[PDB]
Amino acid sequence: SIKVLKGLDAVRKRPGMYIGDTDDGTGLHHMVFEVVDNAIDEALAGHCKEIIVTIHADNSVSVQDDGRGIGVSVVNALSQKLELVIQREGKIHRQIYEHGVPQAPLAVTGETEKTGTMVRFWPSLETFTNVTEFEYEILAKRLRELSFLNSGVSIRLRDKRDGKEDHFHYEGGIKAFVEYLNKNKTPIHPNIFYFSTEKDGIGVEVALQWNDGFQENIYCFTNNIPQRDGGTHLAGFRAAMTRTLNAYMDKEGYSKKAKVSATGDDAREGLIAVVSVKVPDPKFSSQTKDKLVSSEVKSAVEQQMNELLAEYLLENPTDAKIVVGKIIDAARAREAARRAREMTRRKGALDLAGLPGKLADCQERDPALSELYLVEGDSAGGSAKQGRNRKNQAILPLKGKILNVEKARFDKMLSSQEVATLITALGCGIGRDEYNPDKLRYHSIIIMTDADVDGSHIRTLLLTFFYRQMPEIVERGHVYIAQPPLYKVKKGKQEQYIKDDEAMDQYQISIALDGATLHTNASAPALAGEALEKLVSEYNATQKMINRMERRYPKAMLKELIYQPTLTEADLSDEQTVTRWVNALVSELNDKEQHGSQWKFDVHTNAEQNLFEPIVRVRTHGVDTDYPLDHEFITGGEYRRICTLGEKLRGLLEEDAFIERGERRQPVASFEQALDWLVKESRRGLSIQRYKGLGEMNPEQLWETTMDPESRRMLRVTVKDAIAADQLFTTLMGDAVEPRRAFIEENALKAANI
Amino acid sequence: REITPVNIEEELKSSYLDYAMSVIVGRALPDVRDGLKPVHRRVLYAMNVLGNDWNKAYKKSARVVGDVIGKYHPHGDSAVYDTIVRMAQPFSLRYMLVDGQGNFGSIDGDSAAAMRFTEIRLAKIAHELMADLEKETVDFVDNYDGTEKIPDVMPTKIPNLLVNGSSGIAVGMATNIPPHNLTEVINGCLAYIDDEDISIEGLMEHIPGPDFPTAAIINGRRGIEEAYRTGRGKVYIRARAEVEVDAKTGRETIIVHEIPYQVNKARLIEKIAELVKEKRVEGISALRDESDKDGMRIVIEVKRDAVGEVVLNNLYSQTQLQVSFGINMVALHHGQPKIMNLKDIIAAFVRHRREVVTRRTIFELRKARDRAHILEALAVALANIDPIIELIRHAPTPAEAKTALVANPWQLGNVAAMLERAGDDAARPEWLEPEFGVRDGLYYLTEQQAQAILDLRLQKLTGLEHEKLLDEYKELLDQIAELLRILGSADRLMEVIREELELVREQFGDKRRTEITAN
DNA sequence: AAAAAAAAAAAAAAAA
DNA sequence: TTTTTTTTTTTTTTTT
Repeated sequence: SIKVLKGLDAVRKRPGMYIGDTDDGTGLHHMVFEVVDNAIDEALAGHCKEIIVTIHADNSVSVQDDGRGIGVSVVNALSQKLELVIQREGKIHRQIYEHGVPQAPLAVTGETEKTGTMVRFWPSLETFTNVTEFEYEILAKRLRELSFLNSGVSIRLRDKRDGKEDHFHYEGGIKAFVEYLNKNKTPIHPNIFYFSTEKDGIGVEVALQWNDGFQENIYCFTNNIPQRDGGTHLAGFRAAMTRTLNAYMDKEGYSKKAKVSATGDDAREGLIAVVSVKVPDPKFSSQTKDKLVSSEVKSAVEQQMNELLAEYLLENPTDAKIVVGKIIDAARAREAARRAREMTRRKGALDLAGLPGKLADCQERDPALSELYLVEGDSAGGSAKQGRNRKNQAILPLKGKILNVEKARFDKMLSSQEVATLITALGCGIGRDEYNPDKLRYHSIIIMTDADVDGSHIRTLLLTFFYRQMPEIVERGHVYIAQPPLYKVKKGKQEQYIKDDEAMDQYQISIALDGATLHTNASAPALAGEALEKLVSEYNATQKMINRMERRYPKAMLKELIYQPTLTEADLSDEQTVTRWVNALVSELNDKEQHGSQWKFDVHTNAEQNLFEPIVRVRTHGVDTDYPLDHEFITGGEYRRICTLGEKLRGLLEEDAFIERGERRQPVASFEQALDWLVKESRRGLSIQRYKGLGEMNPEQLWETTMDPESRRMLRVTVKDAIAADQLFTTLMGDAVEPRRAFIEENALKAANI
Repeated sequence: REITPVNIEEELKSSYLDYAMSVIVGRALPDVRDGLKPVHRRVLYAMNVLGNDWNKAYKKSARVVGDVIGKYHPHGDSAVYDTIVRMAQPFSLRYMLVDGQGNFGSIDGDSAAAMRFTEIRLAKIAHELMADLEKETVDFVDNYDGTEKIPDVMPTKIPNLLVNGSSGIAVGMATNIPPHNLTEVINGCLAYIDDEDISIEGLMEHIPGPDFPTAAIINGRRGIEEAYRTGRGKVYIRARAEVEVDAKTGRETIIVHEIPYQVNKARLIEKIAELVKEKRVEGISALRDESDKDGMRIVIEVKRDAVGEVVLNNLYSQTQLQVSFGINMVALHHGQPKIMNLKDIIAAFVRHRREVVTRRTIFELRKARDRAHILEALAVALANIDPIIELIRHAPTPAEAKTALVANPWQLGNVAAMLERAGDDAARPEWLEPEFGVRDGLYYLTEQQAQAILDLRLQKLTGLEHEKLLDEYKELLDQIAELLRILGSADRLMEVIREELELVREQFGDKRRTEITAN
């Protein structure tokens, strides 16, 4: 009994950590959606059929249920009252709470049997501020979305203060969702594609309808949780739609009549779609759940769409004709948007056209429908040539690092590497007299170097060549940069490609917070995932700052300053307060010292500012040094970050605090121990595969990542300012070393500083 | 989006800064403490892990290169082998860190044999370059895959940066440090320990100048003084040449006994031939190389109508018998490049040894306290062996036996009473809570101690093993006292450091090769 | 005098 | 068996 009150007080001390931002009124709606989510979780088991939510005039929200009838709960701790009535086992029982404190035996009898629990919770005005009432629009929108996703589930809503009403009951479900989305717009064909097939436990539901708006709007959900950034379901949906429509145009010969090849963003143009998925164990990129990264979901959506969209197109010739006409019109507009050009001879088996032996050329004779991939070597060349599209994509493998044309003379450009590059592009860049960029053979030149340091250097050298020798090609936007991944990381079924080490760090944090629950008290609910994620992000930011500050001060002292009370400027005036503060700091440092360091304090009385600043002596490795915490440090901004994190982490862990990762459990005494345990448990089944260039990637892996136009992630090189680009190229790549050294040292100091 | 525009300025800046910082931190410059680049550090760590001890049999160079590339170094073979080749050959390094078998090249310009032919083994000095690595004396950084760990820096005992020198090129910076004599460098370190406010004049008295592996002559000393004060200076290295005069006839021959540093003998002979053919240098009748594997001997026969001294001076001025060695002492200090003079390098090395010895003593003290805890458990168990075997027999499983042993407090025997109270405090591990241990003549075992008692074999019940445990406990108490004495006094730390440096000077002492002259 | 060009030391990228 | 680049100091050619 006493344990319950401790949990209620733990929740009520930091209500923002559990329910969310209480200032702007998100917490109240989160409480309402918590109760309604409990009701809908009851309803998913084929028991409930009606959820009458209400908004009384007394600023109270009832969530009635007609279902089956049913620690410390977050919802009843914040609210100042409950009215719990459960009409179970033939007798009505009633319970009353007040700030989570029950006042009843929790057992009453009444007439009529019925089923379901109705819970009227009264939000406390103390915890929440600036938003007392409930916005009808937010609840109406979310409840209608839940009604669409959970088909065959009545969800009433009755605003009693106004007398409004709603009755969301759509047996169609996703088709009703698409109709609701398209009711304001003009759909271009009458029928709506739809399936709800389930396979391997991944229930998949999709719908489609095109309109005249030429706007893309694809919504995706996973267990009734929207994904702002899409995910694997979105990728599989796009891939299957593009494949099916391209195959349909190829079979029926629509494209040959128009003499234009449709691509992605033409099929998706003017599209409305909803993609609802139900994974039993979903995996997300973060605790916000804005992106699904579950590897098993792409294949299921791809297979089901590939079958059923083609099956729909076969049985609906008129709607297929209308959609294909729209896609042809979009492709014609895209073709008309292009610059004038001429056909070019391509290297082939019958005719080599006087092109290099290492060029694996494509079949498309038209530039603006062809690509050139400039790769780093012959092994990367083989890996790229094995996996590509022979129609569009050509490869020209280089040989390691190329000449620095900034340092090299014009006549020094007689190397086999640069001549081979000039022959394939056919700009005739040598001489600066025959240089005609209109005869460029590819209007997409892709610098697909390796994903490492020397790959970056070779990319810089190629950019120097293209900016200095072929400046108009860069201006017209023909130069692109691929972004192949450096790491592949696997945990059993899960797989992900990671580009940078910063992305690796973010992914490691994401696994560490995956399925992790942190309990500040033994009898208390776990923290919210987003709150713990924000705590860990701020903690890592401060740790990076402290590592940057490692030379000026010891890391142990700065880490201990997080948990100590703050020291304002007014504290510096008093001799006694600074002495007590620094004495407590040094005693805490001495107590937790695992090495030979010995901490001592002193106070230097400044006669100018009339202050008493503290000093922290330390004797590490036999070397004695003093670290005065001057007036600059107290208001230096670094100490402000330390103090903010300290204010967040003063009392988030009582004596009996612990963390869990599902089955596993661990008591903790500090946030460091919890973070270390979570990271250690995260890296158990982990396996990182670093790619030392594209020769280690399989052709299928290289195709899936950064050759497929569906899953490509490119960058157009552009020149914002000519003068700044010229100055930067001359400084970084010229002959003189002193400006280069100054630039490197300045950027090092900038990185060390803010 | 599939396609997102990026400015050419931002892309170039980010890519080139990533490359420059990567080269500067990792590959180009050395670390001031251990004087090794990451490739050298990873090669030595891989050889130590394989067990390429100086007294063990050789191993093929291909195995070492494959081990380094597969585990630690992600930057491709045929450069790791070049590093091993340079470390294995005596004309490059003043003190070789690798003991090689086969053809590793020569000053004549012959290239080393391929990776499949040579064999590789650590030098004896490389073991002192990696002393007490297992006692957590240095921080271990993760592998590129995260599957293993590599030392961040080696716990060296030799000042490798000053001793073997270095030479490398970064994007902005470029280091060029000459090698020195180990005895003189250790004497400078000892003088610094004696007086840390020692002047560079005193460090120059102890360290007159560099000592190249190829014995030679250094003309000036202003360059050495400028290098050791500012970190930069120009030194002129001369060849040992004598105009030997024939007694019978007046004809003379110029015999070059020794050659400057990083000078190829074949290219020198070729350049002298080019100068003679073009008639830029007169007086030379013939040119030969008579190196009989007993040093070297480049014979240059002077004509009758030539003084010979003038010919030798002209060869010094024009040919590569004089080379300017530009000292540029750039090294990583606290993970950033910095131009460092002699006293900075010596101070950094002494700080490194301070840290290494302190961490080693902490590790040894923790180990000794843990073993003393276990030995207390074993002694108390053998004092009360009969009720313990009876309890273990009565219990059904080892877990219930452990719980029973932890629950029951145990009487101290006479031998255990005399043993434990003689130790007194300063033997319990720090992590141990005050509930456990001796409390009013009754031991309170932990879970770990009960597990150790369950793991006790019947061999330990013999009479000799109890005396062995008593003796080991006394030895561990004495070791704990000595370790606490080292960790308490700052002067004893320097006593240990000075003794180690003197032993290193004694074991690997060597004589000067190059001569510093006045001109 | 001047100014540019070439070669050479050691870690890296590439192949033939 | 063999060869091409990046990168920074320092010298030697050679050419004016």
